[PDB]
Amino acid sequence: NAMQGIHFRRHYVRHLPKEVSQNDIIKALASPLINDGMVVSDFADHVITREQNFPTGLPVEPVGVAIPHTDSKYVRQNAISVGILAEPVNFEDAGGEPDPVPVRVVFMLALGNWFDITNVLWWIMDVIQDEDFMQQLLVMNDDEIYQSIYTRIS
Amino acid sequence: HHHNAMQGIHFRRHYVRHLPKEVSQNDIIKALASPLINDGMVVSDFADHVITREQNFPTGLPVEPVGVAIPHTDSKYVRQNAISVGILAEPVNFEDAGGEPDPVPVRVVFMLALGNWFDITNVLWWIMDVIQDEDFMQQLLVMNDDEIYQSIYTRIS
Repeated sequence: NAMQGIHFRRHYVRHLPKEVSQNDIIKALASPLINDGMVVSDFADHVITREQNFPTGLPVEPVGVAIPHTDSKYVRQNAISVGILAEPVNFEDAGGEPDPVPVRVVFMLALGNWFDITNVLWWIMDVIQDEDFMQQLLVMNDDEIYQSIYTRIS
Repeated sequence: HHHNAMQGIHFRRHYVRHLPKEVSQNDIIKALASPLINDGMVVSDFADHVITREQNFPTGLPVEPVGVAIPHTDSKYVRQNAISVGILAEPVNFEDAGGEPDPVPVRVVFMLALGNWFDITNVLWWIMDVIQDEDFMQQLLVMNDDEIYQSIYTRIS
């Protein structure tokens, strides 16, 4: 059960300011995982290179989400890093639709085994479809978000 | 210039079938792998690998009222992207991908063959949309094979 084994720590949650670009976001959210040795040193650029060709924007209402990740060979330990954006930043639609997704919540995934992605996505679906959960993520502070996701993971 | 795996995926008419009541989880995986193996879309031992994955990383999804499974294995075992669909006569238990103790009573199986794991997000996003569409899913349990191919084919595009 990937969710039960995923590492999710207090310093894996952060709010990013309104200036951030998509690459800024990905880099900022990789930072904790890199420092914790969960992923390779250059993880952010592999996630960035993947995003531009295979985007990970999920058009969910009212709060758009993205789930950027890369190949399992770049992951040492399973983990999730969460960013809350001050203003929406467009990620391309994962479904191939032409209109961008105005993303406010980023779930960066670091999975050491691709057979785990099904458990993890299934779980992300449950969450991002929870309108009150997702809305509260836009008002909570880093502490509250950690406790809320941490509880949700179980 | 939008990469979109559902657009490219090969879903042919003989990649839809009903199965008889007597089938086991493994019979199902073999029955669904066959046409893909026959078409050279996957390696000859593709079914073995899907079975091996299922044992430790189950692919049952507890959607209601119609349970589903999405059996698949590593990209390295796939030559051409495809989906192979099975409609079961009676439910067959698959273990819950989410890890709950209760098995999923599956009636529809969507075998996935993806040559690049970066495409699984697009495909699973599509699948989650379909299997949570309660009326679409009820129709698959009454439609014939031609109708099902038609229905899923339209839905893919």
